[PDB]
Amino acid sequence: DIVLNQSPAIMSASPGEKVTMTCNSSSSVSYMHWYQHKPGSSPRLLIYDTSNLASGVPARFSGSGSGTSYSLTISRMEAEDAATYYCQQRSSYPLTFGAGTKLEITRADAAPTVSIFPPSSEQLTSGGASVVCFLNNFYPKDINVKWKIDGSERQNGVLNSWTDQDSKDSTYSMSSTLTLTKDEYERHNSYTCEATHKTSTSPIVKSFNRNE
Amino acid sequence: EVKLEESGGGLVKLGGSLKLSCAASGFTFSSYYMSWVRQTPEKRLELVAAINSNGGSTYYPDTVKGRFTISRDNAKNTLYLQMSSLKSEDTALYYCARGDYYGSSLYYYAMDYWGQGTSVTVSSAKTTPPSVYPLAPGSNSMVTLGCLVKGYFPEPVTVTWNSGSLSSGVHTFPAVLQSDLYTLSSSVTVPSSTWPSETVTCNVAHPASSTKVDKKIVPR
Ligand SMILES: N[C@@H](Cc1cc(I)c(Oc2cc(I)c(O)c(I)c2)c(I)c1)C(=O)O
Repeated sequence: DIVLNQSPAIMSASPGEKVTMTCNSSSSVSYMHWYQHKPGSSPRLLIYDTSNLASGVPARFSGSGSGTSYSLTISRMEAEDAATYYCQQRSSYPLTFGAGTKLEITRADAAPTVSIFPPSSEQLTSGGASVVCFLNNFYPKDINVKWKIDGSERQNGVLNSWTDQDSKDSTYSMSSTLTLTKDEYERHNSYTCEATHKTSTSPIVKSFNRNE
Repeated sequence: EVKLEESGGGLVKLGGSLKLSCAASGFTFSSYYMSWVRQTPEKRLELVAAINSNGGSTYYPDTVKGRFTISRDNAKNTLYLQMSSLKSEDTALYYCARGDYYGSSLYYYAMDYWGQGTSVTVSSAKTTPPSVYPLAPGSNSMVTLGCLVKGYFPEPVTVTWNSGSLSSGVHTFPAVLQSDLYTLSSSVTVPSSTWPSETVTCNVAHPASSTKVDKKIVPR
């Protein structure tokens, strides 16, 4: 299985901007296909045999390459070009794919709206306790969440998940869940979700007191 | 109008078997090479099987050779994948995809149309219904509420708000797997004038256990 290395793994561009991504091969290949894949639909053949556009594909897309290095270029990015792009070699069996370059849309930096939620009575009744923090509609994607209980950071038992880039406003959102035992939960008062981001000099702090 | 429509996906235990079908329309099925390609959870794409115009030749990568059998009935315009001796790493979305025209005179080994896919999970973990917990603030012109859908298996679940009436301002986050159970959350943001004065309800479904839960978000 020939290994194909796509770079960058993820990138962002403003509409109108020129975009280039690369597919480098551990071995020589004679041709390369490219596919476009958007959430909500299945892969679409974009270029075949290195540089030929598939049916329906706009001339802003072009492909080039030879030997061990191949590339895909959009002369002028449209918003509808946000997608994951995969290269595929066709010179050795099995046919193999790169891991994808996710092409995102650049928008203006946006600070997160942060909300923190205590465990439900339903969950406490069953012996567990999860504290949830939502960090909604921010840009860029990189963000850090810190959980503090009674002033001391907790790093274990935290599950985080990011949404895909929003189709309407191009922001991201992220959810963080810290799960505790009910007994440890009932032994502490102060629960804090702390967010750091390009848009804050100090952390955004949301908190609740179990005694209130 | 080319159309490829897969079926047969499901949950199977390690070493089990599944049979996938793909219904093809909009073209002369018997005139094309056909393939199965899978999207893994980490979003890698892997060819798993290919077959020529008749059922005569077939190709499998070593990773599935001897385990998977691709076939086709050109009478029924139908492609099949028999998947056996299944392994954890066969978990994926399986696409049916069309290859070369038989008499192209120049084979490209490109997949020019793909189905929407059918989902397969290979695991021995026990199917478990979710617990659905309301997320209400402890104590802005808007308020953000949530539902935590915890401890279920397998994927997927669906979440709506007010039976789909609240669509804008919703974020349903991708589930996270930990120790054979998934946790998923969903947030909804609404005018503070609408809650708690009116009801906000999350509607959760988990087909794999036939569970459906409607959880109102109660203040305090
Ligand atoms: N010795 C044989 C080996 C081979 C057979 C098949 I069947 C195959 O699967 C496909 C998939 C697509 I997609 C195509 O467009 C075509 I053509 C064949 C592949 I990979 C390799 C040969 O070299 O042909």
